[PDB]
Amino acid sequence: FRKMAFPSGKVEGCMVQVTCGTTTLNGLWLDDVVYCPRHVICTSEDMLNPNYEDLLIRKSNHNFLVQAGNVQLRVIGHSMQNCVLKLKVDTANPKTPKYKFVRIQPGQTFSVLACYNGSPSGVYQCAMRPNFTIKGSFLNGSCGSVGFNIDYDCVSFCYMHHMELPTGVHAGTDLEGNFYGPFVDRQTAQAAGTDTTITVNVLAWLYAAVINGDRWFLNRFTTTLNDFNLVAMKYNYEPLTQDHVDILGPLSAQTGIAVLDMCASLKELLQNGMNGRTILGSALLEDEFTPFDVVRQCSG
Amino acid sequence: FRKMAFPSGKVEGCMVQVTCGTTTLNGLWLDDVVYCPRHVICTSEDMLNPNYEDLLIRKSNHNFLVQAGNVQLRVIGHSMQNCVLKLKVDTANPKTPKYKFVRIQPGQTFSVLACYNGSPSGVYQCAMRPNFTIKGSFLNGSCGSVGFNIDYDCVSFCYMHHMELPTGVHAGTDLEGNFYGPFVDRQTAQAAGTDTTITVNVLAWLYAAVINGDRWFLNRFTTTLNDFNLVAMKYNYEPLTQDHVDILGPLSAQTGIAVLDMCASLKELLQNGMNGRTILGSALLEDEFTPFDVVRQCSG
Ligand SMILES: *[C@H](O)[C@H](C[C@@H]1CCNC1=O)NC(=O)[C@H](CC(C)C)NC(=O)OCc1ccccc1
Ligand SMILES: *[C@H](O)[C@H](C[C@@H]1CCNC1=O)NC(=O)[C@H](CC(C)C)NC(=O)OCc1ccccc1
Repeated sequence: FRKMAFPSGKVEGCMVQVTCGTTTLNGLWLDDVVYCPRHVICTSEDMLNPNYEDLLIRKSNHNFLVQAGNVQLRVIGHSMQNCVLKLKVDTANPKTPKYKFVRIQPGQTFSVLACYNGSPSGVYQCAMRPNFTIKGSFLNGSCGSVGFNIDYDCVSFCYMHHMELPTGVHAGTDLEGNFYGPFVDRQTAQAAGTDTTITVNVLAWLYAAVINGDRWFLNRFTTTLNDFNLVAMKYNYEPLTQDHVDILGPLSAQTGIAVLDMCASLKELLQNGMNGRTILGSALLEDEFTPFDVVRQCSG
Repeated sequence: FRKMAFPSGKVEGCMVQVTCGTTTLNGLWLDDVVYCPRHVICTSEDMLNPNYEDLLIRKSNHNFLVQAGNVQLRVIGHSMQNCVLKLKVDTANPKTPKYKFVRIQPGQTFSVLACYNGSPSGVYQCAMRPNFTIKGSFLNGSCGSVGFNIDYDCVSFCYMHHMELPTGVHAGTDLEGNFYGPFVDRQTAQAAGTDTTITVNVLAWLYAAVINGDRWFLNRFTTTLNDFNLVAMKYNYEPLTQDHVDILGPLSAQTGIAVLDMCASLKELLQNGMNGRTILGSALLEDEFTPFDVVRQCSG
């Protein structure tokens, strides 16, 4: 059972290089609009305490160098929407896929196409942590790299990368420029909340495990929703609602294991640990597979 | 530190659907040639003990239904090269990337574009095990899905998926149709050798860990190449040669840690275990990152 990313093809043909002064980073070219982090306009000094309006006013269209591979793009318009810069260009992207912009909830997953100088380097699947960070692989220049889900032919862009934190975790925005979490595009010490495990994702993965013939963690015991949540809250697991239980229904019915019997299996792993054993070749409990990711991988 | 796959775009535009009788699977459309597993010609009954020459002789070009998205392709020629079928078609693939065919060594890594009915569903990074299997996510119809590395603009195709084994691991061929390992495209119980850990990959990942600020596993001790190998062979680790040490040189010089000091760190993890601790958020020792994968991710 592999952590699979979406095919990156449709997104690869939207990645452009954006330079403003010294600073270079990645932009997303959809229709006649390039989207990038607004901090492209900042010098290393500005990043400490920037007035973005004031900094942006000193910039004209011709200050923005947007390159797609070997072709230069002329900017005919620029605006700031929250923490993203929208550069209007002359040429609509011929490779623009059917797309929308979505703001995802904590615990949902997406594919990141990690880019450097408008050029894709690699793809991976990650989860939006309950504390609105991501544990990712982002070097300097990776900024403007985007997160996406693909439904049929439609790319849903959910994330654009802005910054790494002292923790080494990553913060960024939706494609409207609203940060996930309490974070600002400013170089100051910024605390992410205490992170919690995505309980509904872990259960989904225990169902994935059953389906793939790993059943050892299954026990005789059962439990209640309340009695479980009091174990969850102890072990910094996100509490389980009836919505979470209803979302797991397909997997419960597929394997013939009631959600609350699986919950009881989990308690004994949380209380007793793993005992040196593994589940789908993993010594830890995996929470970066949604119930939807598990069903889509198990049915293809 | 994420397990990153290559961007799949260039490979996505080469995936076609191939049907012969009832059996449907994926093909790779490069120039005027489609490549697929030869077992596309087998009925469920034939797969038990097939005479491929005899089965192929009963088939003519017009028996092979090759579809690319919504466009049908006429076959003007068919041949068997080892375990792959080469279908010559009228139309050269317009989306054919610069490509070559390579046979990789055990312990090397590649990206798999998992496909169903000629349509890409997802991408992941895996290693060719020392026993020439891969631990992958392949449902029925996934056959013909390909493994690849990307150097600059050049796709190097190394693997095509043929079969799952009783173990639940996966076997397949190079693009010339030669199986990795002792496996045959036949539905019989087939034993993979005892698998070993890719020692040079694990060391590369301990260097990745140091670079990313996780240094706890580092010890005062050192060791010798022989004294280490006698611990390696005990713990089913592939023995370490001077070639392996020379390949780790860049990472040794980058972090200022001699290979043999890292080897000594590893012994104490093999002998004492992990102690409930983690390294780059993993409770096990990771062997699916090559020294090349580590340097490319750490320099972008
Ligand atoms: C944008 O390219 C860059 C991405 C960083 C670089 C290291 N890892 C990343 O994810 N982001 C920034 O330069 C960003 C700028 C602020 C105005 C938001 N600051 C940032 O990431 O925090 C400082 C930092 C720099 C280098 C390593 C770790 C943290
Ligand atoms: C090709 O589409 C298919 C891929 C298998 C199906 C389950 N997981 C896979 O990787 N391969 C076969 O059907 C193959 C045919 C032989 C002639 C090589 N046999 C195979 O994979 O072994 C039997 C098997 C079937 C279903 C589940 C597990 C093993």
